[PDB]
Parts: sequence; structure tokens; C-alpha cells
Amino acid sequence: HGEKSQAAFMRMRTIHWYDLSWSKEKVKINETVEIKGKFHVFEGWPETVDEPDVAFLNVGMPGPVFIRKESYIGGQLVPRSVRLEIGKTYDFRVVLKARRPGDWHVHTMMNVQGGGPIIGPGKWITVEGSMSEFRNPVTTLTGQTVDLENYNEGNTYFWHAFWFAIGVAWIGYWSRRPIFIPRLLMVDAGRADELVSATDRKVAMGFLAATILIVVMAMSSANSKYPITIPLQAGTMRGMKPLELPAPTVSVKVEDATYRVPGRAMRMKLTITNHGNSPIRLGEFYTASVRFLDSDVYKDTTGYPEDLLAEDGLSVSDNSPLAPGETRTVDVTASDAAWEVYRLSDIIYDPDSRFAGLLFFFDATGNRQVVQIDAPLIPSFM
Amino acid sequence: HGEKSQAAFMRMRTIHWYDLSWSKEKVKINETVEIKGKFHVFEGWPETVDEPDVAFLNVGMPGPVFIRKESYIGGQLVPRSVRLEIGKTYDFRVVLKARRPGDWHVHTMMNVQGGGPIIGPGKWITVEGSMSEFRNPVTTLTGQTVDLENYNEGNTYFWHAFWFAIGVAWIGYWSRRPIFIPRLLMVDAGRADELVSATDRKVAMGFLAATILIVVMAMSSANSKYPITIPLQAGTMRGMKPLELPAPTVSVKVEDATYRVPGRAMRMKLTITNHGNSPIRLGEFYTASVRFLDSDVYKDTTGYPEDLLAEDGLSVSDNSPLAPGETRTVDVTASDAAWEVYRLSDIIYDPDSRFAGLLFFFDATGNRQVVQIDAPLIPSFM
Amino acid sequence: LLDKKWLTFALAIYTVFYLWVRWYEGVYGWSAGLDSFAPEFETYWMNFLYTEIVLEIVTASILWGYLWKTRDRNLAALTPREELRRNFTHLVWLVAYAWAIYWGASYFTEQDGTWHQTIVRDTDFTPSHIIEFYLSYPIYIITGFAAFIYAKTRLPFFAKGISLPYLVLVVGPFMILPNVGLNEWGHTFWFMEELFVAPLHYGFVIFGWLALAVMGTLTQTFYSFAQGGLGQSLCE
Ligand SMILES: CCCCCCCCCCCC(=O)OC[C@H](COP(=O)(O)OCC[N+](C)(C)C)OC(=O)CCCCCCCCCCC
Ligand SMILES: CCCCCCCCCCCC(=O)OC[C@H](COP(=O)(O)OCC[N+](C)(C)C)OC(=O)CCCCCCCCCCC
Ligand SMILES: CCCCCCCCCCCC(=O)OC[C@H](COP(=O)(O)OCC[N+](C)(C)C)OC(=O)CCCCCCCCCCC
Ligand SMILES: CCCCCCCCCC(=O)OC[C@H](COP(=O)(O)OCC[N+](C)(C)C)OC(=O)CCCCCCCCC
Ligand SMILES: CCCCCCCCCC(=O)OC[C@H](COP(=O)(O)OCC[N+](C)(C)C)OC(=O)CCCCCCCCC
Ligand SMILES: CCCCCC(=O)OC[C@H](COP(=O)(O)OCC[N+](C)(C)C)OC(=O)CCCCC
Ligand SMILES: CCCCCC(=O)OC[C@H](COP(=O)(O)OCC[N+](C)(C)C)OC(=O)CCCCC
Ligand SMILES: CCCCCCCCCC
Ligand SMILES: CCCCCCCCCC
Ligand SMILES: CCCCCCCCCC
Ligand SMILES: [Cu+2]
Ligand SMILES: [Cu+2]
Ligand SMILES: [Cu+2]
Ligand SMILES: [Cu+2]
Repeated sequence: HGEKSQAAFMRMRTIHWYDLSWSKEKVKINETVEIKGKFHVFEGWPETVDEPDVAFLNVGMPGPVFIRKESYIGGQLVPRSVRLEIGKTYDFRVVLKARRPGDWHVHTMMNVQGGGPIIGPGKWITVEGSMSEFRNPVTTLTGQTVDLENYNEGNTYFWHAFWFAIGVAWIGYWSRRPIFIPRLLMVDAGRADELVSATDRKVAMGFLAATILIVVMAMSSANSKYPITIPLQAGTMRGMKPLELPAPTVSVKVEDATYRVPGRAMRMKLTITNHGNSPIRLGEFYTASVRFLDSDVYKDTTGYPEDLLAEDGLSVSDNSPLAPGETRTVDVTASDAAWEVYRLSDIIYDPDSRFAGLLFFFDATGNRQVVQIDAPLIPSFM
Repeated sequence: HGEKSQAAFMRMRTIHWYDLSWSKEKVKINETVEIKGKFHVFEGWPETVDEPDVAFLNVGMPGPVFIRKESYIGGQLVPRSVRLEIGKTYDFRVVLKARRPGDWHVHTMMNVQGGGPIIGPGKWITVEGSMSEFRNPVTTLTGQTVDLENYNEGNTYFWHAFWFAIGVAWIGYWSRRPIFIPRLLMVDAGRADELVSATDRKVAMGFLAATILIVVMAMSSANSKYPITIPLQAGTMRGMKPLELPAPTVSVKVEDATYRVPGRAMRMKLTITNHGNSPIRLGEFYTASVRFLDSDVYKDTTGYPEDLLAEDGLSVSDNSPLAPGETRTVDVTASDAAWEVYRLSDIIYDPDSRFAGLLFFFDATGNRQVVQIDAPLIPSFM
Repeated sequence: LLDKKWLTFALAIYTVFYLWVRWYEGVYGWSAGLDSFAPEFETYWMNFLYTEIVLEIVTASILWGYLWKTRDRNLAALTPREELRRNFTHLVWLVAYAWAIYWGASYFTEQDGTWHQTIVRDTDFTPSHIIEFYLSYPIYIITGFAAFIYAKTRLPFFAKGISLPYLVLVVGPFMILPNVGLNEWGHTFWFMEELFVAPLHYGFVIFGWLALAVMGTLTQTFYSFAQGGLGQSLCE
């Protein structure tokens, strides 16, 4: 819900999310929904964004309407920040547990230490039930099971109220007598030395000694109880395992790319060379969370968000099968209302008019090839 | 002597020293002792430590009880800081010349520009003789041989004493007359204009002119003598040649790792897959300068420090030979007094409870394989 | 008569209006207020911004102009009892200023430590910003200016000169509003981290410090209270 405002070229060339899947579209309270997919770190990472040396796999959502039970990059849990390598493809998996009823737009996002949020596609997930039914149990290494919704809440309230009461008692003790104007007049007109006299000093000594003694006793008691404590666990985690993708058998060279101002379409001319031994066909163009599909070649079945999915938004001038070894140049047009709804047309406002995306090529048997394209995007006005 | 205080996880995952050797254990004055070995830069380098882009091969010792005659990374001398690559293994060689009699704990260490000292294993080396017998000769490109112990000492003493004498002469010249209270009274009560009169101004002019002239003449004389001088040679040295190790034929997956609090043992469950064509056996586990050995498989003969060596500290549930292609899961326990002496048990205080180490696998013929393992280390209390 | 029930209204108007504002932002925070380019955002928060800016400008102009036009020309012939009554009215103005300062600089400011820390910003006009900077700040600025003008135009102590502590207390917290430019500039450009303690916040802080001039302002009001009707009793 935080994208459509970021720069179009920065959304195009940071991170490409694909193979996204959602386990469920509608859940009950305490029910789990799992989000899977892959993201590729673009080679032409913008210089204004710091390299993803420190990155965190986050969830885009309006507060804890879900709780993040687990999150994985590769196959290993990532509760801390992680290091990503430019040009590598990683697979991710986020497990969410429903907490608050309603209709929520859930995004998978990557926060980069020096570049800000990179928001992936968002999907509407319905939560039904009552928040009062939500439980977040956890078992500690000390052998006790607690609910994270209310654990330590009573202790926190008690201690804060106790110390607030001590301070209020001090202030009220001094506030029983007249406060401002008579005391000001006494201090000004001659030496005061009358508004602070025993047993006021004795009361202050008692307050100070009691404060120190209570702090020490409370610390000792909180050490006898909970004798086993550990510090906060933090630190960027290295050695994220990237996907070992096979080398693509399709090479694509972008010969100019244009978009009409104003308009809802993007046009580019590609020289596609088919290696390997199977006839390929262009099935998809993904630019920034928007999938332009050639419906005659490929159809989406993973429940991709409709406002981000162009079922027939990809038109190829000659999308006949490309025989192996054969090279041809075609005009590819990606047109959909999403191009203007998600403000991908506002790249005219950007200080770097370059686009990046993913082309998905499919053969007859159905196996697909992913190739990455990037080129300057030239607006056309007449 | 500076380790056992650093964080256990940081000592575990920075740099792993192995194949360490010492040419001699007891030396005479002016005798040379050589320290050799390999160090591997851990892939999971902690984010709190700057990457070893600028690193210096140092020696941990109580002052110049030895002088560093030579130091090598790869096969080339490294008198300056060097650049190391994460994940690479380098071989090193430090040549030390004994200078001060006594029993010294000599460590090989790596200082990293933004992370501080990484201290390797330390070995007690005895030095016998007299410091007065120590010589540090060196031959310059100008064809003169000097002893670095006392070269230029007389000149330094002479010039410092000369300038100190000049300053003391100035102060005493002004201090022959009364100093503080009469001069203060003269300055306060009326205009002073009497305590600084000729020939005081003439003496000050003489002092200033003599100072400038002596500085110029001394610089010219020190340029006529020593006509050939070079600036200090500094600058990080790139292109350190790492060892080209063969790819290991053993793959190990750590399925949980635990240590008792309190305790002197660490337990982990490993899934070991034997590739290649020889039966392997687990012989060693090195975690942080501590070598846990399975005495039935391997014995140390390189004179490793005893307090860092656990001869039978490594117990494997099933350490029978592992046939090629066979995969088995075993429980590995590393137990020794060193685990508590070097405070490796204090990882419970650390904000990142993850360990790293090296497993050494040996076959029947004796050739060994080095595999690296890293996993979270979970304390157990009950 | 002396202190009258204008103090009750001074507390109640801010309390009720800001409770309604909190209800409004609780209802339209999500669901017309998350997406800054949705049409419903324009009808529920951009319209709110426009209406509140126009109403704040009109109210400030009317209130300040009325206070300045009804200024007491013959301050010399003011009885001590009337001066005491005017001092109490000025104290009511200061109470309203303190209440508005609380609502602006604590509640709705930290309410952001709750809005952004949870959502990914979509604009310089977050519904909460449409509440904090374009309401929790102009409202307290208007109240502070009105209190200063009332002191200057009804209290002989605060007449015949501009009180430095009052001017600081009135203008420094006002400088937080133009400081929003530094907030925006140093959110989009400098610092994409939602760090609340980022140097892009030493702008409300520095000028938040100037509210400490309330101490000098209040000792000045104490002296103004204790001019003719200082007692006796006090120091007697
Ligand atoms: C120092 C001088 C301050 C000046 C600024 C004051 C800002 C006032 C609010 C701006 C509203 C806006 O701009 O929006 C206009 C809103 C948009 O809601 P709607 O879509 O019509 O839904 C129906 C309306 N509900 C959602 C509120 C039910 O509707 C309105 O007409 C209602 C605005 C009522 C404001 C007056 C009540 C305040 C609480 C009572 C104690 C004073
Ligand atoms: C007479 C005295 C007045 C001087 C004040 C003028 C404003 C200075 C403008 C800086 C522009 C510049 O110099 O350079 C601009 C540099 C270039 O960095 P980058 O490579 O784009 O980094 C990329 C990192 N991003 C993507 C986050 C930008 O961005 C900066 O680091 C901004 C540093 C903050 C300086 C402003 C501090 C204001 C203090 C406010 C406290 C009250
Ligand atoms: C006599 C007093 C001297 C004051 C000392 C000032 C130097 C401190 C700045 C260090 C910069 C830094 O390192 O930043 C620390 C983290 C940034 O986190 P990061 O993005 O991970 O940084 C990674 C890149 N660094 C670490 C190399 C920069 O938070 C900060 O931005 C600093 C917050 C400062 C809060 C304390 C100031 C209180 C304000 C009081 C006035 C209103
Ligand atoms: C919707 C906006 C309504 C604002 C109403 C403003 C009322 C008019 C201001 C005013 O002049 O005084 C009102 C009261 C009572 O003081 P008055 O005596 O009426 O003021 C003049 C003094 N004089 C009679 C001796 C000449 O003085 C007060 O203490 C009134 C405090 C009101 C709180 C401030 C509200 C500002 C919200 C932006
Ligand atoms: C925006 C940031 C403010 C900058 C701070 C500058 C003001 C600080 C000093 C100050 O307030 O004094 C101005 C007067 C006080 O009386 P004086 O300054 O003595 O002069 C009175 C004659 N004058 C009204 C034309 C100024 O006070 C008034 O007369 C104000 C009431 C009249 C203005 C009403 C019209 C404004 C409608 C928007
Ligand atoms: C001194 C500052 C008081 C701030 C209290 C506040 O923000 O109240 C809103 C909150 C809203 O929670 P709730 O009471 O459950 O009503 C929800 C209504 N909305 C969602 C519109 C806020 O609770 C109340 O309205 C209690 C009334 C307190 C009167 C001083
Ligand atoms: C009164 C203390 C002020 C200390 C300033 C500070 O903490 O700045 C941190 C920042 C270091 O940037 P960093 O924290 O790494 O920011 C990470 C996020 N990006 C890269 C988007 C800015 O340094 C600067 O850019 C210069 C600040 C000038 C202050 C007058
Ligand atoms: C001057 C007060 C110092 C208090 C020290 C208390 C130490 C208690 C150790 C648990
Ligand atoms: C005012 C004194 C300047 C001295 C300059 C000496 C230059 C000597 C060149 C060797
Ligand atoms: C990246 C280093 C930033 C250093 C900022 C220093 C601020 C000091 C303020 C006086
Ligand atoms: Cu959304
Ligand atoms: Cu990509
Ligand atoms: Cu030592
Ligand atoms: Cu290693």
C-alpha cells in the first residue's frame, strides 16, 4: 500500500519477485497462511540504494494483523537481518498467523539497510473470527509455556504504577503547602531558609534511601526469579544460500524501448536468440510487480493479484515458436491499466529513465526460461 | 593472553587457525624461532567486525621479547597491512628472533582494521641468555651496517638535550630576577614598562635569531650527511595469494547443537555424507583455538599447546569408518576443561549464540579432509 | 467573580475536538487512508487537510484581529480588581495553550511513533500528518499567539514591551511547523530508515526546547498577578 509512490525506475530495478504463491486466501483467527516465492536481486542496483549487504525479509501489512511465525531465505530461518548478493536469486517462505479480523493487503517486502523498503506484490487476505481468540504460545528453555499476548503485562503495569505512585507521592507531599506565588515571594524578599526545614530534609532522605533500597531489592528479586536470562539476540546473518539456477538458453537484446506520454502501454523491440533444442515462445513480461501475460502462450494459475495481473496485456508482433538456433526481432507491447494505476508511467518524473524486468519464455512441453532485460526507456509524446 | 575475554562467538567465527607449527620451543638470545600454519577467514564474518579489507599479521607477545624478523602471507613478505578475502584460506610464516630472556606466551594474531585483534593459539616459548647479547644488525642501501638497538640514540639524546638546555637557559635568564609577586604588583600598580627593558629585548632577539639559524644550519647539515633519504613506506598490500585447497569430499550438516549450562562439554548432531572413494573417520573438532581430538582416530604430534589440546575430548557416538556414498547421523560431544578455562561456555552472555568450527576427517591411509560447520548453539539448563 | 468557567470550556473544547479527531483517524486510518493515490484518500484526508488549513487560517485571523482590535487603550486607569480578573483570564489562556501544546507535541507526535513505525509512508500527507502538523501544531500556535496578544493588550505588566520569555515560548514551538520541511526533506532524501531519533528530528527537538521559556513566562505572570492585589497574606 506503500508502493505506487516510490520512483518507477527504482521499483523496476531493485528486486524482481516471481513464482509467488499464497497457501490460503481466507483464514480464521490462529490459522496459518504461508507465502512462498523467489526474488532476484537486479545487477543494475541503483547507486542511490546501498548494496543489500544488510537486508531484512519483512511483511507489508497494517500493523500486527498477522504475526510472523517464521520467515526463511533459502531454507533457513531468518529472524535477523541478512546479507544478499547482487545478481543472485533467492527463494523465500514467510509463515503468518492470523490475529486481527478484516481484509488485509499483505505484501512481501525487503528492507535494505541504506535504501529503504522494496515492496513486492500485495495480496488481499481475509481474516475472520475474533481477536480475543488469538493465542501466541511459546515454550522457553526453562520449561514454561507463556502467551506472548499478555506475558509480563501485569508485572510491567505493576512496576510502572508503583514508581509513578512514588513520584506522585513526592510531588503531593511538597504540594500540600502553597506552591508558587507565596514561595516565590519568600525566596525573593530576603533569604528564604524557611520553606525547606525539618522534617522536610528527613522526608527527602527517606525518599532517597527507600528509592535506592527498593531498586536494589527489586533487582535482586528479579534475579532470583528468572535466574536464567540471555541478552537480545541480534546481528546480520551471512551465508544466505542462493538458488543455483541453470544458465538460460534464451538471449534477449533490447533494441530501444518506448512508452507513450500519456498512455497505459510500454513498447520495446527485442532481438531473441533461441539456444538449446526446443521451440520457445514469449509468455510473460514482469517489470515491477506487474505481470503482462500473453494468454495464448501462458496462463496464471497461482492466484496472482488481479490488479497486478494483465492476462492479455502482453502483445508480441510475431509470437510464433522460435526454433533453436534461430534469431528474430519482434515488437513487444505491454499494455494494461496497471501501468497507470501503479504509476509506472511516472518514470517521466524520474531522474533515471531506465527500466528492468523479467521475460518468461515457454516451450511446447511447458518448461520455462527466465531472462532479464534492462534498457533505457524513452518517452514518446507525438 | 588477551583472549578468554573476547566474546566466545566472535572467537569462534572470525578466523580458524590450523596446521600450526613452531620450529623451536626453547631458544637462545639472537636465535630464530619460526611459526607456521594456516588460517581460514570464516564466511559468516560477524557484521560488527569490519570485513578484513585491511588486516595486519601481528604477533601476540608482552612487548619486544622477540623481534619480528620476517612475516609472510602466502609466500611473500608482509611488513604492511594486507587485504584478506572472506572464505579464503591463507598460509602464514612468522620469523622471530629472541631478544629478552624469560618464558613468553607467543600468539599469532590478525588485527583487522575495523574489528580489533583476532588472537590465535599461544605457545610458551622459553628464551635464555642475556638481553645485552642481543643484536639487530641491518645493512642500508648506502652501504653501512648499523645496529637497530642503539642506532641514532646518541644523536637523538644530543639534540633533545641541546634544545632542552636552550629552553632552560631562556627560563633561567628570566628567572634570575624576582619572578611572581613583585612583578605582579608592578604590572598591577601603574604601568609596568620597567621589568622588560634593554638589554632584555636584545637577548630575546638573539635567542630568536639563534634558534632560527641553528634550525636551518642543523637541517642543512643533516641533509649533507645522509644525502639519501626516503619517506616512511606505508600502504595496504593487495593480491595476497590464498591457498588453492581441493574441494572437500565430506559434507556435514549440523542438526542442532547444545551445551550444558553450567558444563564443560558441547554436544552436536551431525549428518555426515562421505563422497570420494575412501572410508573416512572424524578425528578432530576445532572451534576457537581449542582442538578436540578423537584419540582413536588422530593424535597430535606438532606440539600443540596442552591447555588448548583435548587429546580425547572428542567423543563420537559411532566413529566407525564411513564408507563412500554412505550417509549417517551421529552425536558428537566435545568435552574438555578448556571449554570453561577459555570461557567458551560464556557464549550464554553473547548477543549471538552461533558457533563455527572445523571438522577434520581422516581416512585409513592418513590423508585428511577439512570441513567447516556453523550452526546456532542452544544452551540447555535442565 | 474573578476566575470564571471559561477554564472549563478551554479544557473541554480541546478535549472533545481531539477525541473526535482520534475517533476519525481510528475509523479512516486504514480503509481510505493507507493508499495516498486512492480516490477515497482524497475524499477523507486530502479534503480534511484543505478544510483544516482554511479553517485554521480563518480562525487565526479572526481571533488575533479581534484580540488586537479590542485592546485596552487606557491601561493606566485599570483598577487592581479588574487587573486581577484579567490576570486570571490570561492564566486561562495559558492553560489552554498548555493543553494544546500537550495535544500537539506529545499525543499526536508520538502517535506517529505509532503510525509510520507500522506502515510504509505513501506521501508527505500521512492521515496522521494531516492530524499532527496540520492541526496539533496550528491549533497550539493559534492558542499561544492569542495568549501572548491577550497578555500584551490587557495586562499592564506585559504591555510597554515584548516579553522575551513569552516571545520565545510563543514562537519557538511555532518554528516546529516550518521545521516540517526539514522532516520531509530528510525523510525522502537523507535517511530512509524510520529512525525516530534520526538527526531529521533535532528540528522539533531544538524548537521543542524553547517551550522551556514557559518558566520565565510564568514567573512574569506571577509578578503580574502580584502587582496591586498581591495580598496581603502572602508575605504577611
Ligand atoms: C484552530 C482552528 C482549527 C480549524 C480546523 C478544524 C478541523 C475540523 C475537522 C475537519 C473535517 C474535514 O475536513 O473533513 C470533513 C468531514 C469528512 O467526513 P465525511 O466523509 O463527510 O463523513 C461524515 C462525517 N464524519 C466521518 C465526521 C461522521 O465531514 C464533515 O463535514 C464532518 C466534520 C466535523 C468537524 C467538527 C466536529 C469536531 C468535534 C467537536 C468539538 C469541536
Ligand atoms: C550555512 C550553513 C547551512 C548548511 C545547511 C545546508 C543543507 C545541507 C544539504 C546537504 C547536501 C549535501 O551536501 O550533499 C547531499 C548528500 C549526498 O549524499 P548521497 O551520496 O546522496 O547519499 C545517499 C543517501 N541518501 C539516499 C539517503 C540521500 O546527502 C546527505 O548526506 C545529506 C546530509 C544531511 C545534511 C543536511 C543536514 C541539515 C541539518 C538539520 C539539523 C537542524
Ligand atoms: C558531546 C556529545 C557529542 C554527540 C555525539 C554525536 C555523534 C553520534 C552520531 C553517530 C552517527 C552514527 O553512527 O549513527 C548511529 C545510528 C545509525 O545507525 P546505522 O544506520 O546502522 O549506522 C550505520 C553507519 N554508521 C554507524 C557508520 C553511521 O543512529 C544514529 O544515527 C545516531 C543517533 C544519535 C542519537 C544521540 C544524539 C542525541 C541527540 C541530542 C541532541 C538533540
Ligand atoms: C472555536 C473557537 C472559539 C474561541 C473563543 C474565543 C473567545 C474570545 C477570546 C476572548 O477575548 O476572551 C474569552 C475568554 C474570556 O476573556 P474576555 O474577558 O472575554 O477577553 C477580553 C478581556 N476583557 C473582557 C477584559 C476585554 O478568554 C478565554 O479564556 C477563552 C479561552 C478559549 C480557548 C481558546 C480556543 C482557541 C481554539 C483555536
Ligand atoms: C508569523 C510569525 C510571527 C512573527 C513574530 C512577530 C511578532 C512578535 C511581536 C509582536 O507580536 O508584536 C506585534 C503586535 C504587538 O504590538 P506592537 O508590536 O507594539 O505593535 C502594534 C501595532 N501592530 C499591530 C501593527 C504591530 O501584536 C499584534 O498586534 C498582532 C495582532 C494584529 C495582527 C492581526 C492580523 C493577522 C491576521 C493573520
Ligand atoms: C489525556 C488524553 C486522553 C486520551 C484518550 C483517548 O485517546 O481516548 C480515545 C480512546 C478510544 O478507545 P475507546 O474508548 O474504546 O473508543 C474507541 C473510539 N475511537 C476508535 C473513535 C477512538 O479511548 C477513549 O475514547 C476513552 C475516553 C477518555 C476520555 C478522557
Ligand atoms: C548531534 C548528533 C548528530 C549526528 C549526525 C548523525 O548521526 O548522522 C548519521 C549519518 C550517517 O548516515 P547513516 O546513519 O548511515 O544513514 C543510513 C540511511 N541512509 C543512508 C539512507 C541515510 O551521518 C550523516 O549523514 C551526517 C549527519 C550530519 C549531522 C549534522
Ligand atoms: C551507594 C549505593 C551502592 C549500592 C550497591 C549495591 C550492590 C548490590 C550488589 C547486588
Ligand atoms: C624568515 C626565515 C626564512 C628562512 C628560510 C631559509 C631557507 C633555506 C633553504 C635551505
Ligand atoms: C557517517 C559518519 C557521521 C558522523 C556524524 C558526526 C556528527 C557530529 C556532530 C557534531
Ligand atoms: Cu498494500
Ligand atoms: Cu532481477
Ligand atoms: Cu597469551
Ligand atoms: Cu574458517
